[PDB]
Amino acid sequence: AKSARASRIKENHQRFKKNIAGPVEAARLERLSAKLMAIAQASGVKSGKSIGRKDSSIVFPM
Amino acid sequence: PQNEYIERHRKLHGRRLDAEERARKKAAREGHKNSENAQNLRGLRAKLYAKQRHAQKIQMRKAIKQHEERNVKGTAKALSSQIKNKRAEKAARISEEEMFKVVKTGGWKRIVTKPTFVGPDFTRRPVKYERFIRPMGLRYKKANVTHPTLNVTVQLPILSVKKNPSNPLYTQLGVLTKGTIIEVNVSDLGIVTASGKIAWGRYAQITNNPENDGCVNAVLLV
Amino acid sequence: VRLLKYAQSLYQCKQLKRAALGRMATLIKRLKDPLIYLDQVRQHLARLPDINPTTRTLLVAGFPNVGKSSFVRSVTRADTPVEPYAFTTKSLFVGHLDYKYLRYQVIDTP
Amino acid sequence: MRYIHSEETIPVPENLKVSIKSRLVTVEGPRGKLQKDLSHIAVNFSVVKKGVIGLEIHHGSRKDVAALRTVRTIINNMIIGVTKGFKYKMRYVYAHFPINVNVEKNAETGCYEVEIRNFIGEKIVRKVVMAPGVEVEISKAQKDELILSGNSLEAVSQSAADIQQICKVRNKDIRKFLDGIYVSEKGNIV
Amino acid sequence: AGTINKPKKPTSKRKTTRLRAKISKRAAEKKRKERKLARKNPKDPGIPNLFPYK
Amino acid sequence: LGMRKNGQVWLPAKKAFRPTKGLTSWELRVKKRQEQAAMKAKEREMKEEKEAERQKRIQAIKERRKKKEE
Amino acid sequence: PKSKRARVYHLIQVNKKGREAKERLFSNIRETIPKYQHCFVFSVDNMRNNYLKDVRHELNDCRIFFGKTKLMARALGTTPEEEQADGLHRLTRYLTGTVGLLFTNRDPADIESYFSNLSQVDFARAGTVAPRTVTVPTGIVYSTGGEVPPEHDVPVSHTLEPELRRLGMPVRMIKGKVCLGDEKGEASEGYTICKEGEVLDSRQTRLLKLFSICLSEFKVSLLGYWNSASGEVTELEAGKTRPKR
RNA sequence: GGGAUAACUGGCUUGUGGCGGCCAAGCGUUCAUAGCGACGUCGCUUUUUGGAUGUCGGCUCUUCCUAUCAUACCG
RNA sequence: CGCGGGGUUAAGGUGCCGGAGUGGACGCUCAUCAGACACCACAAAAGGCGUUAGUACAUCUUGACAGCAGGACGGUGGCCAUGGAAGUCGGAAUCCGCUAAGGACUGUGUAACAACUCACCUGCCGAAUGUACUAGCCCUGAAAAUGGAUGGCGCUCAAGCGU
Repeated sequence: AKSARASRIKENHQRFKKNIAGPVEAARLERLSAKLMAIAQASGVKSGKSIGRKDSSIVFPM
Repeated sequence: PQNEYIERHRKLHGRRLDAEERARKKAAREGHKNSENAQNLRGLRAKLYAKQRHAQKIQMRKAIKQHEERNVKGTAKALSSQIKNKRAEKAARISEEEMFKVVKTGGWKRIVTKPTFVGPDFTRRPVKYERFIRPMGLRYKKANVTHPTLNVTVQLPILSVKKNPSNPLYTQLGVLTKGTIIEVNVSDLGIVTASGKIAWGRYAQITNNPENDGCVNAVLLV
Repeated sequence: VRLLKYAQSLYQCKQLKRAALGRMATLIKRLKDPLIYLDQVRQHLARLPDINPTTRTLLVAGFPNVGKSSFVRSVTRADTPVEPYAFTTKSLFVGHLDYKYLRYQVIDTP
Repeated sequence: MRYIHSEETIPVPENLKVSIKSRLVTVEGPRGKLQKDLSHIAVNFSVVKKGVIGLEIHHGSRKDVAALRTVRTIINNMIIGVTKGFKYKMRYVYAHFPINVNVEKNAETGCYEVEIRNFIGEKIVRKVVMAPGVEVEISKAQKDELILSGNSLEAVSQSAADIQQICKVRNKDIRKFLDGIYVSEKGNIV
Repeated sequence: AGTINKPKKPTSKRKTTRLRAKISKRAAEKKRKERKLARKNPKDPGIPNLFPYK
Repeated sequence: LGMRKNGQVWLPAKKAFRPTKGLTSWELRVKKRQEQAAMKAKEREMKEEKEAERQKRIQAIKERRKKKEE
Repeated sequence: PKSKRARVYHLIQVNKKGREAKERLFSNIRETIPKYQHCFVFSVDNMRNNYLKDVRHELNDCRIFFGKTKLMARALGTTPEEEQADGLHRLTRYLTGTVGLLFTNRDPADIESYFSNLSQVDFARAGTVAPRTVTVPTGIVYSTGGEVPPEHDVPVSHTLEPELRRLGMPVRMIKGKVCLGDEKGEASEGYTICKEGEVLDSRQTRLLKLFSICLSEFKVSLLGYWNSASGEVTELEAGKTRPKR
């Protein structure tokens, strides 16, 4: 019997992944993301748009 | 498939479309394949390949010189067959070990580890040599005698053992070591002596190491 | 086996085994030609037609070039060279037919 | 022996544009552009006359001059590819099961895909992705024949070998089973 | 061979003093044996052709 | 244009591999031809004369040995 | 060192001829110079030379020579200082290429007339120009490829099938019959080996040779002739047209 | 009874016999003949009709080698 | 060979561990576990289409080797044999004409043919080759069973080898 890691079995599994389970999982995740979105919608420094500082074993002590 | 169907099929359809080309390419790649095999193989396989290639080179050079000389230029079997056929036509027309065991029952034992010759089937040895056991298989009845003249080698029966230079004790027992002269029946050879007379028994020098190689080989003394 | 059983040293066993294997090697070396002959007979006996002498059989015989091969190709589905030279078929050829639900074997002879 | 100097010459036709910046030989012709990096060998390029490129080695070995010869040949093949281009006429044969071949332009990645079906009756469909830059067509002049046309000799030859290798028979007598797809003709477009 | 991915047992190049001593003694014995055989007992090539002034 | 053994036709006409090219002149090469031939000839008469003298000496030695034996 | 061709020894009787053969050629030409009177010089540029044997058998009387042009020319004597007879230097400067010599004892006009009348059909050599668009039909390929009518034409051999396929014909051997397309016919289109005006290459020439199609004309072009008594060479037609050195 | 060795192997082990002749590049006492001398071939074993095993074991488990029974891959 | 200070050496070393040269000159070698300094068995007239030096012979514009275009004949389907065997399943002989050369033939192939191809020979091109050996460096020249060794790291115009 061919091993579970055989090249032929891997190629057939990849073909199955790209041709059969692909669209099914795509539509599944599409409706899932749709329901996710349904539930979800259901001065620079002074405003915080500019990223600033909050609040060393890489460099030798100086 | 009744008869030579592959050639019938080749006659009706032919071979592959690629067969000639790839056969030529393999024949061309043969040299690189041989070089890689010589430079990469290892472990008894390079040894076999090297011996085979050395042999093949030997016959190749022999063929080259044979063709060169021919282009530039513009009885042992019989004797052996005669002896064997004479033998065939003529045909067509307790042990010492168990004895010594019984004696023991009724390192005291020494067994000789070298080949010997007895002759007569049963002999009760004098007590001086009684306890020198010689095993069953190690004896040899006949010896391969090579005749220096006439270049013929024949198997002939062993008559007796005369002198073993290694040890007089081995001589008396009959031990067959290297270079040991024995008496051999040469009636089959049919050599003619003086007065137009034939000889039956002659000296032969055992010239191999029978313990190393069980087959016992001698050169006849003529 | 007896010689090795009474062997007394490693070199003893060395040379005894070497000598024995040499004897078998030389024996096959002399057996070189029978192997070739038997290989050839094996190949043909494999590529030999298999008939049933007991079963219903129809043999086609005669002089060469009369048309035996043409007749056998016409009557059964067996490929026989129909090339027009004297000894076209060098071996027996075999086909089969059905005749009201009954098997017959046709043989073409050279 | 450490030869002091050796040179080879490559003539170029009147209708090409050859450029070697560091070692990236880029040749421009009517059909397109072929670029190959030759950075793995030590060669000196020059233009020895109006239309011949001289490739040289100084203080090199016999292996180096051998490299000069082979790189000369590769450059000449690029010139031939951009002037005339290469064609490989491929033939397929069958005994009882007709082989079906379909070539399609996969628009994404812009590449040909060749699918082979009914090869000795196996239900598997052998799909081979095609080399970039070379074109495949089903020949109408002859039957059971394909044409592989391209600029890059290496690409077209590798693709033809890929087809001839994917269509390979397993565990069957090659003397009896003669099916397969085989190279027939190798030439130039012109 | 798959020696590249799965190397085998290494062959040590660290010679042992016992092996070195044995080799030395046996080679000395070889020299003595050569001398013994030699004592037991039982053509100029010429100027090269390529010489410019032969 | 002829045909080449392999299916390749695009392969250009290649010259012989010659790293040692253009080092000597042919005419000079021919003078060397003649000088080499003459040197070989001279070797031949020298060797022939030496071998003949050695053979004559060997024959004289053999005759002396025969006379001594007689 | 290493990495060299494995030289294939030739296990065959025939050997190199060599220096002995060349000196034999000098001796033959030099000794055959005196007997004859008209030494013609001729050219056979790009024709197969099978029929030189037939013209030998025809002009049994004369003596013909053909080897290395250089070898024969210097055997004659290129330089006038080393020359067998006056005008033979002129004959040597005529001798350039695919050139043969013809010692004759008879009328030069009759020689010219016979060699003008000489003409044989032949299979084309490489480099010539093809006069016809000869092709093979899409049906069964026969012995000559359809030149003779197919009804009276035997089919070509399955033994020659692999050679035709190697030399380019998209031919297939089906049911033991070799055919370009389908065994019945049609299906395919056809194979034109050469076209009108096309320069025939080695491949096409081998194709015509296999299909027994002749498209070249074996004829010998007499460059000139040298008379022994006068000691001069008179060029005719081919003599002035063919370049010489 | 005296004497002697304290004991064995440790780049050891494997797949291709021995004896004699022929041939044999080279080397050799001075040279292929004082002589040594591989691969092959010839003669003997070896040809005309198709049981050996003494004390032992028996089971399980771990690990490792491949000189691979099977699985995979190809010539 | 008493205890100390200073100086200079031997064996051995100067990539780091290690104090001292990534010192200088000429070359060789790329090892799918190279080699590493004072030593050999495996081992052989051993296999190597690895590389360099060298020796002795042979061809060479009278055109050397390789290549391409060709020729590759006639007696003659040579003699014996036999379903049939024409150079090419088998035994022997193996000659002559033409020759520029062509063998009573080197393989492929046919039921036999045919045909291809080989030897050899001419045309195109133009300058060194090509046969056998010797010497160096490198591969193999035989290997099992806990994970380890030029001392280690590591080193490739060396940190290997010769002076």
